[PDB]
Amino acid sequence: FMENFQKVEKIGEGTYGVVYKARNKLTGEVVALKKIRLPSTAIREISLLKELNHPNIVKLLDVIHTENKLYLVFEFLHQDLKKFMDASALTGIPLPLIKSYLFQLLQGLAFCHSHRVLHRDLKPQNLLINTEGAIKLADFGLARAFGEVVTLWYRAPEILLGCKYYSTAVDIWSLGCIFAEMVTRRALFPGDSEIDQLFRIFRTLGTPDEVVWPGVTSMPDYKPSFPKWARQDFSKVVPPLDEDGRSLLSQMLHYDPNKRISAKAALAHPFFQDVTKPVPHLRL
Ligand SMILES: Nc1nc(I)c2[nH]cnc2n1
Repeated sequence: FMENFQKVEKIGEGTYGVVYKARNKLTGEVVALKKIRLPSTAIREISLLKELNHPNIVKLLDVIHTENKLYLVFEFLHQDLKKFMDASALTGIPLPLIKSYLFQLLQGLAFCHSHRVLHRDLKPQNLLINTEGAIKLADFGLARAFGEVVTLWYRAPEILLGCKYYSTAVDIWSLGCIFAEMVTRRALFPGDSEIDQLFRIFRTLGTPDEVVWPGVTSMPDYKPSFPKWARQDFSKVVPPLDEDGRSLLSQMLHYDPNKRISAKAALAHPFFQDVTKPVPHLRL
């Protein structure tokens, strides 16, 4: 039971608490209702995100603070990208659709980053799709406002090396990992711990050094004793992605966050010359 919603049903466990599909009692509308598992600072800052509207961002409809509980109300979409890539594993997602989704996601990130809002925890479970061929990012801005098993697979290397500063580049990294996973039908870096995560990145991209990443050796959790692995070609990592897609991915996965392509620059990349917006085959 809820005093403002009916037919409340559990969708999943999210980063912050249970996620429900719910019907607004007044309007009849179906929404995603997120219970935040337990602060005044967070309420004003998340409430600012109610203004932050774009076709490729999941709309934060409301912030409800009642009975000393906090709920976030979002626009409901029928599938996430995790489920869609599982459902598409035999065939793969068609390349035009991968390109459409990556393009759209970059437009959402470019919008949020232009408004000084980061995600910091992008993952297939917070990328949501609809029947019309759109993809939208959920939960932008929540990590900065708020502070089972956490997925590390999309975490940028500076975060894993204990940098307590964030930048836009953390989201480009995450999205490049997602881009690779859509193409290969395998997670790029499926670490089960922070050091396994780090070392999976190093064994693909090479152990970073002061040449490719000035400042890295002074990172808080950098250890001079890290093994020194050589870097692999993207040609072996993401076949059969073409030269253009491999060049763009390379730029999204630079070690130094400052060298990583911006979302705005990535939209101009030659990979998107032939972008279209296809219809997905969604089984709901
Ligand atoms: N179905 C679904 N799941 C989640 I996680 C969502 N977050 C925002 N809208 C959502 N819709």
